[PDB]
Amino acid sequence: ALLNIFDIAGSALAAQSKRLNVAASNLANADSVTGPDGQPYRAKQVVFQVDAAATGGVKVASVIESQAPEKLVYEPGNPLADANGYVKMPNVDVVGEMVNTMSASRSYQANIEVLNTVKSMMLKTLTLGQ
Amino acid sequence: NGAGLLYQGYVETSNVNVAEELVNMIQVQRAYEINSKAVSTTDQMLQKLTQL
Amino acid sequence: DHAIYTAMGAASQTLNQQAVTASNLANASTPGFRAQLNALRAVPVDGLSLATRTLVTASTPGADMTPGQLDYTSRPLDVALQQDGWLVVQAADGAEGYTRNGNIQVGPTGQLTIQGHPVIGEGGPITVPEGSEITIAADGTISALNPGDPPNTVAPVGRLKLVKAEGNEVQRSDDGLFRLTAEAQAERGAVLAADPSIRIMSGVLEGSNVKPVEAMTDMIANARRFEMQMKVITSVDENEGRANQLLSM
Amino acid sequence: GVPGALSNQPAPPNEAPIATP
Amino acid sequence: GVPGALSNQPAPPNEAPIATP
Amino acid sequence: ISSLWIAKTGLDAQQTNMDVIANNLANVSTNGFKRQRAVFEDLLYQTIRQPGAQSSEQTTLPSGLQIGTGVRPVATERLHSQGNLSQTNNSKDVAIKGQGFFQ
Amino acid sequence: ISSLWIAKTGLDAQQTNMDVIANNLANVSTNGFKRQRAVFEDLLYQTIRQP
Repeated sequence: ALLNIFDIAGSALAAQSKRLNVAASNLANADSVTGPDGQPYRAKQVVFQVDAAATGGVKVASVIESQAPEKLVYEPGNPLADANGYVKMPNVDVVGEMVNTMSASRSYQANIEVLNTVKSMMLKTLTLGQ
Repeated sequence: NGAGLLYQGYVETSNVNVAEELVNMIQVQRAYEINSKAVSTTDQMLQKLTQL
Repeated sequence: DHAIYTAMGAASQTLNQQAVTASNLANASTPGFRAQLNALRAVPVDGLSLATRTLVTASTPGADMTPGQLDYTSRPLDVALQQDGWLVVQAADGAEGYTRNGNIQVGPTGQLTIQGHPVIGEGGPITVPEGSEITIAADGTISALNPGDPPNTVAPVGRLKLVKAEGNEVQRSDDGLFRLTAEAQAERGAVLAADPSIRIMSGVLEGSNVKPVEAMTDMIANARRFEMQMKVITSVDENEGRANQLLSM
Repeated sequence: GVPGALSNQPAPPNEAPIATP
Repeated sequence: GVPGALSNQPAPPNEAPIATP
Repeated sequence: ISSLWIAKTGLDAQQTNMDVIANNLANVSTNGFKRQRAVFEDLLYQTIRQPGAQSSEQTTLPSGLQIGTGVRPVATERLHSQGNLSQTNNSKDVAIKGQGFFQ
Repeated sequence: ISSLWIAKTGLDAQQTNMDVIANNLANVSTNGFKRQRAVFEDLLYQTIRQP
């Protein structure tokens, strides 16, 4: 339709923003513990999928918790300590989150450049309708 | 059948030598810094491409 | 108008070369690793008029067989080769490959093996007694001593097979195990023959031959080249866009 | 023929090989 | 349903409980 | 870009190696402790262009290329060597020679 | 990446020398003990061919 380009770019921007927000939240909760109701904090990731309308935009179905084992730290003085006196610290890969943020920023800038070019082309298109 | 002997009153200490650990630490730090520079230069390349 | 294609091809090949350099730098501590050399290659387009467009495609020669440095671990079954020695081990597909990763291990059933793959010697893979302590000679002899047994019963139980490849005729396979090139294997047989002029050293292990100065210089050069190509791209694009208005009235 | 002129025979295809045999 | 679509009713208000009630 | 996801693996391998070194240094006084040593492996290589003709009455270098994939920590071995003996004079301490473990 | 491992090997050799010296000094009164001395030797030399 020559106008689904805007939809594709907007979906890409929204997905990149979601992924960046997830990475930022993980970085903020890198060294947290004992969230609500006492359950240990676990990191989360996002999964990108394409919308087969062929070629289509990107979407994020749901946020998936990481299955990597939590860090078990010996500290009996914490009420969260089990019979072995261990507390469950969250699994956060700082380098992984930095790389994810870098990738999200680069994809966002590429998509905004594509939007700029297509907007210029579409503005120039209407000059022939007179 | 290949079993060892027992000495009473003696305890076997850890078989850790610290010189190798320190050298490995130095090498690990240097490799980490060089990989960080690789990440930085690739990010710079991507930024310059996106600023087209 | 097509200079944009040459510039973008140069940029893409610069990115490929950067990826190769990053791969070499990442595994700078794996034992017995060989660096991946790379150099840009020119391909000229031509015919019937003014041959000016010459494209660039990155390429990687075999490797640099400069021996890695040796560190002393005092482990009885660590082997370090000569200038251009190799240990031959059968691969996953059943064919034989060459390596320099001297970190030998012994399984629960007396099976000697480098990481993943068993080691071959006289005949098939060599096997040692069930729990015998192993000592490696300077020429490839595997002496075994059964625990508890008095020391005067050390017995040779096999021999490593060592080959000699100079380096210009070996190419890295898809799993990191080197193999002879087509002409080299044609002129020297499918399977190499053991030679005595190769000596090993027990207790020391070989690292990797990656040159940090070379890596940094390549990174700087690639960065500058990619930025220059990007500037050429944007200049050509702006020129074409400005010139596109001639068709108007 | 000189560049930019007219001709009666099509130009030969462009190959640009990586390495000659 | 899908974010960014059109709905006839507002979403419930957001809250971030520090501790569970 | 593959460079980022390769350097990420490099950083992860370096971090795990540093963790192993720190663990070895932490229990420098633990009785009967065997030191750790981490060994890595390079991932499988990805080929793009096969090499062409060679030694065709010319001295050209090969033309093929193949990009790497990164490094992964493949194994961690404990050096089951013999340690020193510390005298404690306690009547209920046992030091074992050779190889063996108490069940 | 070049002199680090060489110096590590040198430190290891000196540590072994110190260990054998300490063992010799420890049993200065043990009856029938024999003094021990270690012998060193350099590792493999790499070669760089000239054009």
